[PDB]
Amino acid sequence: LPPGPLPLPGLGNLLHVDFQNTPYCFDQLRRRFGDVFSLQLAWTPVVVLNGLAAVREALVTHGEDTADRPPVPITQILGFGPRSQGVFLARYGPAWREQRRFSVSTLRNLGLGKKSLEQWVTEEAACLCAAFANHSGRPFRPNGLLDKAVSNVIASLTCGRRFEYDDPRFLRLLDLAQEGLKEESGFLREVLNAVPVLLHIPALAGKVLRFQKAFLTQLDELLTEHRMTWDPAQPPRDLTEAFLAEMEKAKGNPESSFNDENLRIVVADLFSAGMVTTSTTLAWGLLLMILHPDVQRRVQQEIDDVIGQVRRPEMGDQAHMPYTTAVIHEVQRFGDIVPLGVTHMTSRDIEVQGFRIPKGTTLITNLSSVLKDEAVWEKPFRFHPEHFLDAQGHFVKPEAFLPFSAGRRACLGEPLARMELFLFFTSLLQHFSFSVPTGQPRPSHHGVFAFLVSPSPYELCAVPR
Amino acid sequence: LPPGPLPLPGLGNLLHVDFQNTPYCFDQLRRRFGDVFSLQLAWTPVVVLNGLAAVREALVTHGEDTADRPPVPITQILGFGPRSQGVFLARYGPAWREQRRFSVSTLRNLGLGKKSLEQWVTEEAACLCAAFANHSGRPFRPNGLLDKAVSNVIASLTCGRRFEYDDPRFLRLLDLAQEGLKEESGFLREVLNAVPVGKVLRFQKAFLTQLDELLTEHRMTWDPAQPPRDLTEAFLAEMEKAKGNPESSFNDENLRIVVADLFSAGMVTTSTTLAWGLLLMILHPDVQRRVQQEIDDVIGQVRRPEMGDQAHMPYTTAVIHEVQRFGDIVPLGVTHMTSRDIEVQGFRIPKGTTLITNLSSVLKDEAVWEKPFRFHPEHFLDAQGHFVKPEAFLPFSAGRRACLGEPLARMELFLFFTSLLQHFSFSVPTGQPRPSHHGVFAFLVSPSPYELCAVPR
Ligand code: HEM
Ligand code: HEM
Ligand SMILES: CC1(C)SCCN(S(=O)(=O)c2ccc(Oc3ccncc3)cc2)[C@H]1C(=O)NO
Ligand SMILES: CC1(C)SCCN(S(=O)(=O)c2ccc(Oc3ccncc3)cc2)[C@H]1C(=O)NO
Ligand code: NI
Repeated sequence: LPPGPLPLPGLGNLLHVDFQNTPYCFDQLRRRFGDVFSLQLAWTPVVVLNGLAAVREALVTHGEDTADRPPVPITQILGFGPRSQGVFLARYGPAWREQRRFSVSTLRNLGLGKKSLEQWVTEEAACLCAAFANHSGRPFRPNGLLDKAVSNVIASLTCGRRFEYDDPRFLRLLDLAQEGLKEESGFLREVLNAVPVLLHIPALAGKVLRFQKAFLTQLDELLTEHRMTWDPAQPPRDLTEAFLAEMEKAKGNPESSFNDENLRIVVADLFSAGMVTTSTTLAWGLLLMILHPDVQRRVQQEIDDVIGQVRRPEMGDQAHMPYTTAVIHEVQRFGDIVPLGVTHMTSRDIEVQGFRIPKGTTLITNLSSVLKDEAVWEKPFRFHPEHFLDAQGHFVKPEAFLPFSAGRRACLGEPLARMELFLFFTSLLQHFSFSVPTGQPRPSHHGVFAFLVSPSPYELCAVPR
Repeated sequence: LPPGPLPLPGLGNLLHVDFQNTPYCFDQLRRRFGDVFSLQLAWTPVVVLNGLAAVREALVTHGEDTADRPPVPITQILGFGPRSQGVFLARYGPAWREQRRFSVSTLRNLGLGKKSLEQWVTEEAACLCAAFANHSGRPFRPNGLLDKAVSNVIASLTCGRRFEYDDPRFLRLLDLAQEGLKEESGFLREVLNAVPVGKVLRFQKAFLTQLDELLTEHRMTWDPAQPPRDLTEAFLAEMEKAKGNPESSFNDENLRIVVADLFSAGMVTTSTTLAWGLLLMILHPDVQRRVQQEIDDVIGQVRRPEMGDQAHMPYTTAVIHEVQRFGDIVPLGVTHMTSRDIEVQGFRIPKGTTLITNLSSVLKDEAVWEKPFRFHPEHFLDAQGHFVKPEAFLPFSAGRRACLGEPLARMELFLFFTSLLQHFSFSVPTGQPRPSHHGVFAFLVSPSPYELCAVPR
């Protein structure tokens, strides 16, 4: 029994909400109805969850009943079916359990811990440092490079190799990724996911997700290319391989989720994901570093103390670096990359902050409202690294810190992300000092929304130390 | 008190449920609200019933309160009135009782048992085998032939004659039937229907008027000084008597509808199942082989099949039953309506609520069959290997409204099916991709187009 806008007939609230700037409308509504309001976009019932309490209660307290995902019809066009749901949007069930366990364990096994992947990231972090350096003096937009660098890490783990920063196929992938991402929000997608005006209306059904489809077919190419060379006798060296060997081990039953339709989706899930997240965060990192050179200096120091200005950073350093760690965690809290997170759905009736949400209710965990809950952080809306430091000056991670959400569905890439961030971030400041272009206006801290929110375009100066 | 979408004043939920692919939206909804949800398509209240329990409960347990049918306005266009509702869509009442009892009894007497119809089917089964064979080597689409063959059985029992596979009028009838069938679905149907407002059933009308023609010539060849030779005659003999009785359903307007109900029905169902049968046999030659053997054991490769053989044939019987379960031809069955308030799986359904028995969810209930979405003949076999029919096997639904053609269908299937595999071995065309097992939805769901090779044994 949560309050609500009470939408007009037919389209419901489909119109009362601005889908090109959702974060905004949801706050304007949490202002009228507050924390736990509800809207009915078309036939679909919804319940937006604001503030730490309402989020932790649904995702953790009643986690066993909110681990499902609401069905997303318009994904038929990408080849999603019961026989293949990948992970990201797979419904709570065994096909999802299987792929979730495969993902977490396989990545871990591919060296996601110490010595291996950790140095695969420093190898790649080098190639990035150089590309940066190769732009001596002249200011520029780092977004693109970071994106390539980070994507090369997820490529290593999934496709078995890295790509040259000049490779056209690589850059096409990156572009399609950023464009398919944008198609994850927007009025169009919403309306087709409500009114079946998409069945036999190619004009509509075609244009939507035109990039997501274009992105997936670029991968199928990479996969078939990749699968052609797969030699069973060699233990798997990348996710694709590990998956194919499972498709073999599970030749037995047609019930297994290890099959050709799933392979592209699971691989696409992880590839795309590790390709447009950390990267965006690293853009927020660098921006906030030129917008706050004072904090950049402090971190740049801690690096020289423990790590030194000559040897590459190692995960084992984070332990001895409380400031670099708090800055990074703050970059994430303030960066607030996935505002409304990822839609969940109730498996049975639940109660949150008093109201009672019925089964089949789409849940929208507004992680921004947690990442910046007024009743939690000292200075919520300002960049305050001391948010992760106690009196003695030792790093401390607060509960409200949920950039990866929580529950059975919590981001399964957190491990990779933590490592990527710390290694690329420090390796960058270790060998660099960034600042705003000498004669340019101070860059905006406002972010652009497209499901994921990145730092409004900006340039910076990269000079060596 | 069943869970379900928010009902908006507007035009109700009637605006957001894919009617060109309904089986899909109802499962995407049973995934959100589960097994017993409800929608309000316009003014009308509806309650979809998923899974064996909810179905058996409404149709069997509270059968006395769910045997009616919701009114379907759009059918005024076809000549449906209280004086004539046929059977299929007839509202629970005397008019329906009379027609239903006439139907099952009359058909039974027209030989629907043994020796007679049974060999009228073998006779036609032959004509079929031939047309197949006359396509030596060259692969082809069996859909059309099967349709004509099975249609000739329903024609025999109701129009008293069979049709040449080349007859124009016959072929016209078949086409209209498959086109009118398509009209029993869609968006514009739900709309005009849930909002009575105009050239809509152009093909169902077209179908019925082709029959009126056939009905007219029939009265002419009918010799009333002889025991009924077929259904239509039997109906006219009933009418004659009903002269001067305003309460009888045996009247001119009902004659065409009753006849059309049975004719079109036995013309687009069994046929579709037989297409499912042949498909799953080229997609599973391994099972085709085993049945083809049981055939040569009991029946032999030369004498025509007889119903009396099903008893001694556990495998062919289980394959056929599984072809039906998996075939899953009438997914959402036929809408029923509550006569009074009842309760299903806890919730309370009000009087006047249209019921949608999702027979697919029964035919493929996760809590009943071993391997629900795979072709598993062993689904009707115990340890010993003797055929056994499970409760959840409800392709004909259940209750006072259960398909009144089940007897004819059982026979048609067994005899056409076995006679086909007996004198044939089907396979996918030598150099073509493996056929899809996904079916196309249009009220009834048929096997996505496909070709097969028919070579003799
Ligand atoms: C700093 C970077 C990242 C952030 C902030 C982020 C955060 C999130 C969040 C908030 C969710 C939704 C959780 C929910 O449904 O409640 C999610 C989903 C998930 N993330 Fe990430 N993510 C990042 C990195 C990545 C990376 C690098 C990968 C890939 C290896 C990835 C893999 C996934 C997957 C597969 C899911 C779906 C999990 C499931 O449904 O079970 N993410 N992420
Ligand atoms: C492949 C074979 C067939 C299948 C799967 C099938 C199935 C069904 C189903 C599911 C119903 C609706 C039951 C309900 O009220 O809930 C129905 C009813 C009906 N069927 Fe069939 N059918 C088939 C064969 C036939 C044949 C061969 C005839 C023709 C004599 C026919 C005549 C009827 C009639 C007249 C009804 C309406 C019965 C009533 O309202 O009392 N069906 N059928
Ligand atoms: C495999 C697909 C191409 S299928 C079509 C849509 N996308 S996408 O590239 O637009 C995308 C990328 C990231 C995302 O959000 C995430 C994921 C992980 N961590 C944090 C945020 C959502 C959607 C891919 C997808 O489903 N990925 O999950
Ligand atoms: C008499 C009518 C011409 S009135 C207009 C529509 N049709 S039709 O040819 O399109 C048709 C055929 C089969 C069907 O479904 C069945 C029947 C029996 N068993 C399982 C499924 C539904 C609709 C005729 C009709 O109502 N027949 O019942
Ligand atoms: Ni006659």
